[PDB]
Amino acid sequence: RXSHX
Amino acid sequence: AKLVCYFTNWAQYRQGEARFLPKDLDPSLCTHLIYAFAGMTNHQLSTTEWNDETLYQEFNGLKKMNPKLKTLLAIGGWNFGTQKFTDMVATANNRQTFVNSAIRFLRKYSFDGLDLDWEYPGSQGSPAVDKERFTTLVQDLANAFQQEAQTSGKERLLLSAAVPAGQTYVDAGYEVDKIAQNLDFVNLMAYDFHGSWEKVTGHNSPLYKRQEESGAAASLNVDAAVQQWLQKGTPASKLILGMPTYGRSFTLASSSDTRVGAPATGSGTPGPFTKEGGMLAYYEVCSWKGATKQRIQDQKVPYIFRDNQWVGFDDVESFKTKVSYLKQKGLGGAMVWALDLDDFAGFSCNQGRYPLIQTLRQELS
Repeated sequence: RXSHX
Repeated sequence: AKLVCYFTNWAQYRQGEARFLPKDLDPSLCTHLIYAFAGMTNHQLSTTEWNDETLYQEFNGLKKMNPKLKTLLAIGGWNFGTQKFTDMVATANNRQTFVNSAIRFLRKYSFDGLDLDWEYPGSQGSPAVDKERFTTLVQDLANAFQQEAQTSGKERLLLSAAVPAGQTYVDAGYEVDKIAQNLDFVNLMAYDFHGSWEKVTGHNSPLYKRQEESGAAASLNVDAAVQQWLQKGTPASKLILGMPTYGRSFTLASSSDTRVGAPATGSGTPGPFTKEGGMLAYYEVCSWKGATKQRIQDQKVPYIFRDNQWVGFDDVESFKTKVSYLKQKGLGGAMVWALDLDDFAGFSCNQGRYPLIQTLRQELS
């Protein structure tokens, strides 16, 4: 969330 | 040593100087470039952006400037979810469909390998059986890649995976010893340890635990994650330590308490360019004015606050510290998310081009 996730 | 760098195909939509395209990639900066993200349609690898086919060509075209460079295509990510992975790994027929579509896709666009970014087998909706079916998928791919290299005479396609650091995720979906034998390298996501989903501030990527932390909390740090993956069977040379070129933000419950672990009310204000509450690119934090930066002594990483905003991020010093750490443990290299979050064009931090990733390159070398 927000990047890699 | 490897320096694995993630490229993202949606950074091309950022405004002004934050826009990132293949032309903005330094061909000689990293040893491996991974393209995030590809998707899946009817169990077959597929594009996710309208111009991916063109971007793929430019991306792999970087190898004309640096022939030693290796590229991989990553499938998955958070938004992709888990259902398509679960359905695809459910049957041998579906797995074959995927495996054969992956070989064709990678060879067609000139990628040197596949990176698996399922978030995550066994979690986020994925059932327990997916822990072992993920192992089967990895074996199926390794088998197929080995076979294709043999029948075609071409260099064997590489297979890697972006894996979680959190013990809970690792236990629920990864037979580490088994999959490690079949992966060329493991991209350990040694970050996202803390985020605005939590009610108190915490650092995105601390190297060690805070002295006052105990229990499960004491394992939410890089050292614990590395120890975990090594203890469970990952060859040191295959363990690539992830590094974040971004930080995670929080809005404080009170400007009077700006400590690590202080009460938070939710995500920090979205960045002007990244526009995603809860995170900020390094270039959005490196030049904060009227702010206060402090280093977390035990964790060897910094945080910065201003009014009711608090952000834990990584800087040149923490990246240097982490590379010293990975070298001491004899790890295979560093991995980084992501190229477009570092100050790639050197427009914000007054530290030149790619200040963070260049630090990784210089320190590794």
